[PDB]
Amino acid sequence: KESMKNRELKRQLTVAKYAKKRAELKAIIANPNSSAEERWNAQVALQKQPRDASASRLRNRCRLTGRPHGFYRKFGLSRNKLREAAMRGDVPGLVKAS
Amino acid sequence: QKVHPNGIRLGIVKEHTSVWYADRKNYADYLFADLKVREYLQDKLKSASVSRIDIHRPAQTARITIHTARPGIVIGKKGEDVEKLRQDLTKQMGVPVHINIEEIRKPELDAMLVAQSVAQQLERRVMFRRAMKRAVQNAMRIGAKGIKIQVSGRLGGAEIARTEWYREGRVPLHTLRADIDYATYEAHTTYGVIGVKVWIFKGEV
Amino acid sequence: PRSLKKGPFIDLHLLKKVEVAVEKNDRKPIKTWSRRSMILPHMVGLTIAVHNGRQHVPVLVNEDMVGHKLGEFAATRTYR
Amino acid sequence: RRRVAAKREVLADPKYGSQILAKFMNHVMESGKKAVAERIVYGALDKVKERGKADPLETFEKALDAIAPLVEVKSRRVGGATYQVPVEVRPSRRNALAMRWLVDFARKRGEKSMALRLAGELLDAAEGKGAAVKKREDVHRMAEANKAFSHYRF
Amino acid sequence: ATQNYGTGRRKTATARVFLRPGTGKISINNRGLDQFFGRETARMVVRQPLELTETVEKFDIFVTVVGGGVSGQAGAIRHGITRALIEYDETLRSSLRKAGYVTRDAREVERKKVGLRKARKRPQYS
Amino acid sequence: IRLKAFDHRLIDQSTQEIVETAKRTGAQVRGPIPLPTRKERFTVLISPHVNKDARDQYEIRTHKRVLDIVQPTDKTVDALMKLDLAAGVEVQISLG
RNA sequence: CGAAGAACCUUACCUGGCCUUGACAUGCUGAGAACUUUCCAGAGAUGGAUUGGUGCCUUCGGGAACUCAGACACAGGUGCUGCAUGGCUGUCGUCAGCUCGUGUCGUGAGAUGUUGGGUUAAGUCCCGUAACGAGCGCAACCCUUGUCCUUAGUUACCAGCACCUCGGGUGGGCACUCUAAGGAGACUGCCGGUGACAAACCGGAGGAAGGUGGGGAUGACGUCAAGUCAUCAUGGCCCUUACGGCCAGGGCUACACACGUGCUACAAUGGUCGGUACAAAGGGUUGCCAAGCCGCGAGGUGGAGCUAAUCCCAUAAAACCGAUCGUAGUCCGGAUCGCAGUCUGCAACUCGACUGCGUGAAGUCGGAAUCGCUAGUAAUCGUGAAUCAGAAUGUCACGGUG
Repeated sequence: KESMKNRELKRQLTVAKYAKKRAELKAIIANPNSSAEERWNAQVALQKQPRDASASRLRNRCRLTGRPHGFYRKFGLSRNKLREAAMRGDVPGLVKAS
Repeated sequence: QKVHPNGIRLGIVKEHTSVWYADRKNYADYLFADLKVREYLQDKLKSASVSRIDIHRPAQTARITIHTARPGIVIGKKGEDVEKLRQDLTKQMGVPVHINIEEIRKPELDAMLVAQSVAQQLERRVMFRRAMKRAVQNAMRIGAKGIKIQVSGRLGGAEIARTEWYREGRVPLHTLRADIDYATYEAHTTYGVIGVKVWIFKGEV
Repeated sequence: PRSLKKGPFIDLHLLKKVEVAVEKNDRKPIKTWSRRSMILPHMVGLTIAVHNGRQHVPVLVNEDMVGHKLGEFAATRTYR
Repeated sequence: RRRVAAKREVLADPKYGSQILAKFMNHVMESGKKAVAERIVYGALDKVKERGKADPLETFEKALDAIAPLVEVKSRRVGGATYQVPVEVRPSRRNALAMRWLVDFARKRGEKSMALRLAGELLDAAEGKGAAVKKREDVHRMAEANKAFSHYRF
Repeated sequence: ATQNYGTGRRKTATARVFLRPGTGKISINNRGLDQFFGRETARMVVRQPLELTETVEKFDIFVTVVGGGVSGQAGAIRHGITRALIEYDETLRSSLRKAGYVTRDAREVERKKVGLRKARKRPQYS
Repeated sequence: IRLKAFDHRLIDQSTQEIVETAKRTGAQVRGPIPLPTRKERFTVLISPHVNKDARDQYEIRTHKRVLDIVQPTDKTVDALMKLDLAAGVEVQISLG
């Protein structure tokens, strides 16, 4: 859809917006020398943030097409747009071989 | 069925349309630039026919060589389009952009330039064959040694998907030594979608 | 599961709708869509309306239900 | 069917100095376990030298030629009647028929200590009371009931 | 001098074999020959081109082999020493061309192809 | 000196553009040394709606190439870097 | 089988909560810079507070930038049509064919070339001949593996040389292995026989390789209105106070049954315990995560080294050696299940993976039937990658023994 790319655009904003406090709240919990009173109130600040901030909510879709399945991260393309753009000599250094 | 005649010869015949090295952390951040440049430029240069848009990346900026067979339409009154786009190619591609324009002398021997004219004729309600018997002999008075043109689609009919096929000369396709052009430009008539394929065969070796 | 470094789990809005709702005692069921949280010995004997998926079902909290979460007491699928 | 098949050769037995035993060793190997099967064939070779004072190659030389048959059937159907024809076994083929019959009856011997199963097989066939010798002679008896079909619709 | 360099490759192995006059000195990777190849018939297969050309007692042998498999390195030495023996002359050329020792075995492993599961095995249909 | 590009008809044709254009200026630069090559296979499915056993597999290469000076006394190649970079060659400097 | 990864997200479906020029496009009217608000209510959506911020170019008039509201055209659609179609793939089949120009025969649809003899993996060639030619195909051109030569020596290499603490550790060397560039080599070339002595065929020498050396990519004119409108593109048709948007939980992982592929097993060519030997190929500065270190164990600390022939992933397993095990539903097999743990993630209830401890099933080689494979092949043993916070008995890929 087009309305479905648009709702997973703003997830990428809200993850990259906060992005620093959640490093600190997970720095407090991960220490064995940390006190649980400093841990328990640190648990409060995680769950009162909106949940669309973790990377697990983020879903790497194809950038030109939007199809979820068949994505590679050494490119930005889908499974079936990568073929049509490679036969036209665009992708540099890419050939067939055996 | 008939694997694409560029993808088997990248190497012994032709080369890429874009050369630049990139690390594994920026490789997918230069592709998304260079793929929405070509969708941008062809939508602007719908006239003043364009065959090839090459992109080099020298040290840290850019270089682009747009090829037209009619450069005077694009360079009009000393770059009123050249500097106007060069302001606005940077807005999609944050590096400073060079724009260079060559000529495509003998415009009837490159497949993109030919197949754009076929969509023009077949949307003026010209006959499907009188347009194409004349678009091959004109491209055989000068130049090539073989031409195939396939015209498939609705072809005016009711429920008809026929394929016109006309050939002249010699066209090999299982010889990697040869030199073949290829282009698929489409056409939107008042009913149906017609796709056109072109296989201009220049000289071999 | 849920290793003992990070010991307990309970939801924040559930806690203020229980710990303050202890101070005025059990005269109402607690209607809550949450199912990810456990029950606790701060909550022995309450009445919770756990979301089935299309309705809420009542829960009689006992003393020997303490470790298991709310999900084991709401249904999902019928199979009559 | 253009005739293609050339010949590949395996002949290697350095610790004993033999040639028939190496080809016999390949009929014992399962899934490329050669070093496992090598010490079992020698493991059933020394028990014969433990049993008989003669060199146990000659026990193996005698045990082949009382399991190896002479003639056998060949169900060549005329296309409307199922016939069987007793045919002369080619001299190259008749080695591998005994060695393949020998191993398959060793596996159903049902003893303990696996090299003792193959040990008892090579002892019997120097006499004739082996199950491989009884399987040899029974197929010999099948040819003479089949002998009417030797040349005629054959 | 009299040092003779011999190489030989079989089943992705590679053996440096040096050959010089000595008295039965067979050493491989600073190990004895009986110690290196543990319990196999190929302990004698490395001697088979040597005892064919009746020079089993007349040379030092220094072998360094890398890569390959267990019994693939033993074949690399056997091909390797035959190239080192023919640096002398072609008197033993006909004694080894006829023996079938000089030709490198070209039989290498084959790649997995799509649709199939092994190099040639394919799944069952019905 | 180390060089990275995508095809051997550039990167092994730009070393002579450096070996000749540095040994001319007096300093000794030895012969270039090859390295192992990056090879990355990409097996992609080819049909839009499914038919699994029709596939197509590509490969992207990366050629490496290492130079070696002896006596550093020339800043000539430091100015002649925009010349020696042509289209897709990257040069990290290790002036030994 | 789309799916190269369903805890939510993905996700379309279900139950509600909730929007109406809209989550998004352009044009219009007003409003304020954008921003930051660190707060409560509420499952959240949202609603209302909310210290603050007051830019920016200025013909100093304002403009552009963003954000809020109003209204109109509209936006939007994973709704129907793959028999309205383009694009892209399967299939016969890597099968040896399929057609045209001119000419002649036939009232015409046709036919001849393209048939005959020999031969070939081959419509590949030779001899014949109302046909003479040409194209597509086959072959070769490309890649890889196997032999040698030249150019090249760090992070790779150790024959010669000393050095050593005995580790190429070090000086050193450019012999080598290796790496990768550029070349030669193989053409029925040569010998004999065979054929019309003409294609070719059977033997022979030499040679790393012998008769397209082995493998791979490359699939003709076409067929099945084969498949896909849910990858994308589009003709038409319908919805547009919802067939469109927003947010919680549930669901796709339900379950007498039947069919398809796949893994372990059913044991003594084995099972355990204790030693000990040899690989290729690949990933890693949003990462690998060592030494030391604490844990029955999965791990926890710890932080090096590292932008890669350097550092890490990373210990190959089968084989071998010694011991016990005596063929027993078992020192076989491991399903189920109780209990106890660690890791990721806001979150392991429905619904994750592994670890400990305990329990121990069916199974004693498996009907009628039925499929795969001609040589580094079947059979058997491991290793890696893609997708990926987490999660492979599948997919793709590399080697051992044979």
